[PDB]
Amino acid sequence: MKTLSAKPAEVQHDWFVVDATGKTLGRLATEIARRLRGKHKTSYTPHVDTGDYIIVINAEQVQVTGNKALDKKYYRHTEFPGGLKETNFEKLVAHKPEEIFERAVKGMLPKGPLGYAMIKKMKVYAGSEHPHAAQQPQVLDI
Amino acid sequence: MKVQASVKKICGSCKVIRRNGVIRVICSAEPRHKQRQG
Amino acid sequence: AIGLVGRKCGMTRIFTDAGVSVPVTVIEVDPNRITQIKTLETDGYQAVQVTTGERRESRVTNAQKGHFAKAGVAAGRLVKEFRVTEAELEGREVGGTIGVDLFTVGQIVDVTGQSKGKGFQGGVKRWNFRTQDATHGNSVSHRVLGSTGQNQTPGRVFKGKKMAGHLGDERVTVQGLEIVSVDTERSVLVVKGAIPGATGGDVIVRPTIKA
RNA sequence: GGGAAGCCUACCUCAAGAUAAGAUUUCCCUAGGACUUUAUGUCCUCUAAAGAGCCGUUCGAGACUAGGACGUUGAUAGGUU
RNA sequence: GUACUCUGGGGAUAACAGGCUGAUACCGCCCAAGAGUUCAUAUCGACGGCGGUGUUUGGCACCUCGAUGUCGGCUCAUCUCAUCCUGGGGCUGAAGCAGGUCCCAAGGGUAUGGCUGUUCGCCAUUUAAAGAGGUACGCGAGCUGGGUUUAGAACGUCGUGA
RNA sequence: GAAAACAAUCCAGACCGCCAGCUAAGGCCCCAAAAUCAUAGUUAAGUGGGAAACGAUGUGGGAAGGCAUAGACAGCUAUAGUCGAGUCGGCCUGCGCGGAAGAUGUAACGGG
Ligand SMILES: CN(C)[C@@H]1C(=O)C(C(N)=O)=C(O)[C@@]2(O)C(=O)C3=C(O)c4c(O)c(NC(=O)CN5CCCC5)cc(F)c4C[C@H]3C[C@@H]12
Ligand SMILES: CN(C)[C@@H]1C(=O)C(C(N)=O)=C(O)[C@@]2(O)C(=O)C3=C(O)c4c(O)c(NC(=O)CN5CCCC5)cc(F)c4C[C@H]3C[C@@H]12
Ligand SMILES: [Mg+2]
Ligand SMILES: [Mg+2]
Ligand SMILES: [Mg+2]
Ligand SMILES: [Mg+2]
Ligand SMILES: [Mg+2]
Ligand SMILES: [Mg+2]
Ligand SMILES: [Mg+2]
Ligand SMILES: [Mg+2]
Ligand SMILES: [Mg+2]
Ligand SMILES: [Mg+2]
Ligand SMILES: [Mg+2]
Ligand SMILES: [Mg+2]
Ligand SMILES: [Mg+2]
Ligand SMILES: [Mg+2]
Ligand SMILES: [Mg+2]
Ligand SMILES: [Mg+2]
Ligand SMILES: [Mg+2]
Ligand SMILES: [Mg+2]
Ligand SMILES: [Mg+2]
Ligand SMILES: [Mg+2]
Ligand SMILES: [Mg+2]
Ligand SMILES: [Mg+2]
Ligand SMILES: [Mg+2]
Ligand SMILES: [Mg+2]
Ligand SMILES: [Zn+2]
Repeated sequence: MKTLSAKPAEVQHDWFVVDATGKTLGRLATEIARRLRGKHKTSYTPHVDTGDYIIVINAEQVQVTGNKALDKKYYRHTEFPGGLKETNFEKLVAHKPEEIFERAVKGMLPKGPLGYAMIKKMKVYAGSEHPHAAQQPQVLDI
Repeated sequence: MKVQASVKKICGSCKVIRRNGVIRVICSAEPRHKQRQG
Repeated sequence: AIGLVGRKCGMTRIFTDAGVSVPVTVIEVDPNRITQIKTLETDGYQAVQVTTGERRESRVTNAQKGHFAKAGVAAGRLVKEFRVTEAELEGREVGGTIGVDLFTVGQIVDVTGQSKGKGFQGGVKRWNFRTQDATHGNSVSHRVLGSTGQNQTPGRVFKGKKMAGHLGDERVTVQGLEIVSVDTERSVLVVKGAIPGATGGDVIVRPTIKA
């Protein structure tokens, strides 16, 4: 009919690079999730992926407020009896910052095949260097 | 140390202090006056 | 650490002057030939690759033939790596040999092997479960598992429950063994105690890491 | 700053279906025509290597599988000494 | 009268287990007259007061009566900490050796026999210790069937008798 | 439609069709439609997002008192001496803190 949905073949995916130094995790993750889902484009379609690629550098410099550095705890469960594993943000940001960003953005993306497709477009690196110079990403601040 | 919800000064050598959000009483004279809680 | 690859040859005894009988296992060692050296630059970790034994030409594929020819050593029946540090790599080069003199009498070592396979086994043998009454009205329940869980709470069987299954035929390491003899002429190591596996099996001897 | 049989490492085993499917060494394949819906396109003619499996003699491997050794350039099994 | 029993029905309505509640039960706190040779608060603590748990005896009848079949033992377990041993600490009416009380800590470990069907309980002898609880008072399409609750028979008692 | 799920709660009473508009309860950072809206304050406990008697120099705002630079309070010297301005002890009131131990798995904002 007259309201047309975006065709996946016709979608273009740009590449942006973001520095995470001295930024709040949640308020950065909201913008990251928005851009990954594609809400910023006027051709937004709920059943199609129209987002852009987002590279995150300096991930270990991400900050939290209050006492959350010591008090925010991350959990997982091995399906063995009594197998609950428990850690802290201070240790997790030192060990696997990519896990920090992955959890933060997964919590905000939809839960399904399309959400799994969208999350693959986020690239997270601890250092200030990334291996995608061939894609010529543009600087984006959010 | 006495751990108890109600903590008060016992004598003039007792002092009330706060440490990391915990209320304690420290006595210079009588060690048995040392208290923590509440 | 750098170690040796050998074959289990059997058990025997050694008599001391006082007359004490020391049980021992014999490990025959064909001297190990170095095939490749791995480094941080090329592989990201430091290891030494060795081969031992012999293999007839018809059983060596072309790829392995080229791999052996690059190091200029004869093909063996197996290839194994030892993780090493910077110091150990010194004096080691492709084409070199590790014989038997790497060890000394009285040194504590660890021995790794492949255990004998017992096939499919039950709880009594695999997990040391206790049997039920043989008499006093027991019908058909002597070596059975018994109860395997609770009631509707939790309503399932917890994962990792001990049950009947395959037993043996696994990698096993024994620590705290002592070198009783280092026969260079015969190229054998005689170690105190028992080691995993059957006669004719491949075994790995390494310096102990708990010392 | 100190600080516990407690936590993360440390010892043993498994582990890239880790779909994020990783790394290293070595080896193999280097031919022609027709057609159209112009494409890692479909057909024929010619070639099929490095290897893997089937099959056999078997095992200290094994429910069946899987796994290990060997098949005349041989000691894999039986016999014989 | 029926336990020699039978049919139509009900979870509209009891016994087991689950559910709501927490009078009762267990545990933790507030006040401090007193006991502590003098000193309330080392150890206790009168008369009174406020909470927590869902571990007891109970209340209600919400699920199951075209069926949710078990008291104890055996076998195999998993979890909580209000911690029995082991580990780290404060106070002491802590000389030392040993104790008392409180805080942190759940990694591992945490008896065999005599008697009764016993769960318990008393007893003998060990151990560093022989912890308290939840899981349909864990576990009977995994085992047993001693207690208990069909049909036989006997005693005491009750009834004229069944 | 809202309260995550949720006969008995809040809004609202479905004749049928529309890829049109305005509102109710409830909401506007993302899952997920709408303010990363504007001006003043409070909270530091993730309180918000379970909670009692009672305990406390947590932090704000009020109406009153004793003392005091002819020298107040706290420290030091043997009621006095040098320091050189605020200092003491109560009554209300907003928001916060301890009291706070359980059994498959974080499990007391639906999640981030
Ligand atoms: C079903 N809906 C309405 C709620 C809902 O939706 C949610 C949810 N998570 O969704 C739920 O919490 C609820 O269902 C629930 O069950 C609640 C409570 O327990 C409870 C409570 O117990 C007491 N305190 C007392 O009653 C003390 N007694 C009274 C006098 C002395 C003894 C006070 C109190 F405000 C509550 C709140 C309710 C809320 C309710
Ligand atoms: C946010 N989430 C966790 C809930 C949620 O989602 C909802 C909702 N409607 O959705 C809410 O009700 C809640 O936020 C909430 O606030 C509740 C309570 O009040 C409350 C309660 O008060 C008392 N008991 C007493 O208070 C009095 N006792 C007497 C002695 C001491 C205390 C007992 C009790 F179990 C509760 C339940 C909570 C539930 C909570
Ligand atoms: Mg076997
Ligand atoms: Mg038999
Ligand atoms: Mg039978
Ligand atoms: Mg039998
Ligand atoms: Mg013979
Ligand atoms: Mg009937
Ligand atoms: Mg009913
Ligand atoms: Mg009942
Ligand atoms: Mg029920
Ligand atoms: Mg009850
Ligand atoms: Mg009624
Ligand atoms: Mg039925
Ligand atoms: Mg039961
Ligand atoms: Mg059963
Ligand atoms: Mg019987
Ligand atoms: Mg009769
Ligand atoms: Mg509700
Ligand atoms: Mg709610
Ligand atoms: Mg709904
Ligand atoms: Mg109408
Ligand atoms: Mg409008
Ligand atoms: Mg939106
Ligand atoms: Mg809260
Ligand atoms: Mg409430
Ligand atoms: Zn005092």
